[PDB]
Amino acid sequence: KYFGTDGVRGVANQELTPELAFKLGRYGGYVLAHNKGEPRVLVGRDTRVSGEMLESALIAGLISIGAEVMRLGIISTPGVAYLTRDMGAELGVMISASHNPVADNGIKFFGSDGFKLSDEQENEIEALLDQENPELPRPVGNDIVHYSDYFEGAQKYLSYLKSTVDVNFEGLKIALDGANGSTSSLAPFLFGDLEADTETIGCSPDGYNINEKCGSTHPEKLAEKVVETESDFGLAFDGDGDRIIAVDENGQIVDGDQIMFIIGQEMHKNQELNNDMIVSTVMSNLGFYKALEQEGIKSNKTKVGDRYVVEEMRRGNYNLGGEQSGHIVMMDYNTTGDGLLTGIQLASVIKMTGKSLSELAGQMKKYPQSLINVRVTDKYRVEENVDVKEVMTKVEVEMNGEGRILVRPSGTEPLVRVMVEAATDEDAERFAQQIADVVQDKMGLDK
Amino acid sequence: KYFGTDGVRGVANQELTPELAFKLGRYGGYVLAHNKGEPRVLVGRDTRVSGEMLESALIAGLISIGAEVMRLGIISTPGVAYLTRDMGAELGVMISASHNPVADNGIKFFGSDGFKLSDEQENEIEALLDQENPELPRPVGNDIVHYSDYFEGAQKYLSYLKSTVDVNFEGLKIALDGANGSTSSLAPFLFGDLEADTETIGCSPDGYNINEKCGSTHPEKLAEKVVETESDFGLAFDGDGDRIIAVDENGQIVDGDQIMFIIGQEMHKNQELNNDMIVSTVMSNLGFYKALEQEGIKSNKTKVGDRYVVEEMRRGNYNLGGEQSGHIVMMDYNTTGDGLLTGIQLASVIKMTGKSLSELAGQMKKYPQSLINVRVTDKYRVEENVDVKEVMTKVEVEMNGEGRILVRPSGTEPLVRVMVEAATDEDAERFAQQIADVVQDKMGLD
Repeated sequence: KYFGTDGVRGVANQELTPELAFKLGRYGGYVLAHNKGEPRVLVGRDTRVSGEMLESALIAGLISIGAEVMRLGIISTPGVAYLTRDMGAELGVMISASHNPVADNGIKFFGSDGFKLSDEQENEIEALLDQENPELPRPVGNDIVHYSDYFEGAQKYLSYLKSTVDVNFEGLKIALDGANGSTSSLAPFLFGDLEADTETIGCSPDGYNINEKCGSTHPEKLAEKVVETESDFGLAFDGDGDRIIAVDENGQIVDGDQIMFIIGQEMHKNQELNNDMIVSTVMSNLGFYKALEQEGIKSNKTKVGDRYVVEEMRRGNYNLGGEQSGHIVMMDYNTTGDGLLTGIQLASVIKMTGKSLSELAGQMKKYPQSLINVRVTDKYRVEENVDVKEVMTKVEVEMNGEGRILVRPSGTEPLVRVMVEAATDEDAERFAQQIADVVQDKMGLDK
Repeated sequence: KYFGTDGVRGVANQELTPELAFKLGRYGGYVLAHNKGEPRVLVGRDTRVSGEMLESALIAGLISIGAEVMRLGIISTPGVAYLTRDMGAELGVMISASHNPVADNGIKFFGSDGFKLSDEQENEIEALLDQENPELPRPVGNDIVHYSDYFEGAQKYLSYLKSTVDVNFEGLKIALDGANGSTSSLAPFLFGDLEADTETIGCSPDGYNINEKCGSTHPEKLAEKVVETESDFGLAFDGDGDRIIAVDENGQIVDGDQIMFIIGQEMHKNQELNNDMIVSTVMSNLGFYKALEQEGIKSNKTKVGDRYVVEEMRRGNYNLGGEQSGHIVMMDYNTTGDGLLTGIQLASVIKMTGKSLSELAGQMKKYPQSLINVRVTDKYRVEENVDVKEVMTKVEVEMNGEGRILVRPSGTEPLVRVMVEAATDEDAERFAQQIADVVQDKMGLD
């Protein structure tokens, strides 16, 4: 299967080749081009050098079927999602591998509604990939259209982001890390235009340095800068700009759960939070759930992955959801995780309250976590297994209520993931080992 | 066999697909550009839509191989050839189909020396196209290079063209037809910068109007303009600007043969002509050859085609050669047929003498041409046939000096081309039909 969890990803020029990018543009176009005359498609990318070669290969595929291609250049993945629906386009494509290093690259698609592709269409694309020679339209002469360069899209996206906040950031000092990625050209202008004084790092891309000791994945240098410049707070983005991780005034790190809590707290007070609930994955820390209970906010847990958070939010029409990693979705403004949008909305809360990030983030304490992997036969049996159930109960019994345990299998791998959250590092490691031991003896294929 | 007479030509997205353009960039790049670590290749195109689509596919092939691509945008084919030599670039690529209509497009390659590919280089590329899975370099990470835009090149090409002339064009009013091609943005500036007054048509390309009722192939619209604007003369260009056709004061057409004669005449007296000779194809009219006898110029005849003209020019190092179609090569300045260069050099001769085109064109008379194609059973028996030999032999005797018949079979298709050039139309058809009648009786179809 070419399509993975989040589009088609591989190492650029061997696993993900220009020939594949051409096929994805031609086939992906036709699947999305059987429903409109003279299809309009927009394509964006991040700062990887391999994006230039893949884009030209992809654009050739889109043109070869008759589409009107609109090159956005360097833009964040949410920018593609927003522009696609706002311009009424049939499809949007983002070329990026997010946090992965420069060698890797990927191709992501967006529908006319700003959402990821439907699986029936994803499979139809793959069915065309299976055919050695599929007959397809071959427009000639006047039937081919001129593509256009839509340099306006980046600022049109930025102006929309500016519209969401209702106050400027004067009096705030903010440090930004663009991860040498698509945000490098967007975050300095966006916050600078809102009157915030800015200190920047990771905003000098060269085509090979994306996500190199910078970004949401590596926030240390940012925390170093925030303390050095005595800034009020700092924000770190990833290569394609769908995730954000924050740093407070003292250099402590604020994860997605805390950011989700701060923003959901303010939405709750203003009664803009839909159904007084926040969607999230179970991987979020226990302290996050208890803080939501204190604030009277119902919590909904879903399986790990962007697919399921957004899936759940659409089903019930919830306006806020996200993951601990920093991938946070605000339905009222965008249809996918947007680090830039989440960043300004966080800064808005800091401006209105007159507080600091450490105080707003300090509202919830994160319990220590211990994680263990056990290579088992058949992953469904684990929680049906009697011995596994009983030790979990004992562990559950021993913690009066101060902690929780999670036993989940990973779809990518053939092993189970033992997650324990407890009051103390030593407790968390101990309950995890007790549970992992029981699984290892009775479920360890790879004993 | 993908390669034709002038590179790979076909209808864009049907005969030649972006998939093919990708392979030509990937395979052609490896074969022709790899004697340096990060080869530098230059890419240009004309105004046709699909030039955008084929370019992106080609550039992907070049990058996937490790090349440093430098886009030139819209430029004439000689511009690519000239720039490739001046920049020390490993290879140059031009995306165009020349005079052909908008639907067609093509890919032509240039070596570091500014010359088209050798048949050996042509053969090697086709072998890679045939291989099911050839293992070629696949650079990853830092190994891939950034492509770049060299739009500055177009003005450097124009400044170089200005350098070739030693005098201005003040006092001249010139009409230009750009064929909605690459010359559309270059010829008005080039002649205007030389102080000539300009009236232009066919300089409004929209991607679908190239070579549409204008250009070297269609000079009727320009000749109309020359008379109406009361201009001294007019110049017509093709889609990719490797050909030139001129129009006199009265609207008559001046072909490549006459343009070659005018330019070679001035070179000869000034002794700029190397070995006092001009290279040309057999397709050239006899009046061109007779005028060369009146002057002190020798002449070499070669097989039809751009390649063979320049090939002969390199072997003996002659500086002037061309075709009747308007594809003319000036070795001292460029390595391929350049319509813009020839346009300046033609006008340059006019200003120095102070004469007009009609007087310069009248130096040679064009004998009327009659062309007939006959379906045959085969051609390799047609030259041997006695009845054909007998009518042709009778023809050689009847015209002691009246002209010449040329009989040339096509390997491509099973017909014989019967061409006769004679003093009067009435003579030629007496020879053209008589010969074609004899050929028709013997082969083709019972």
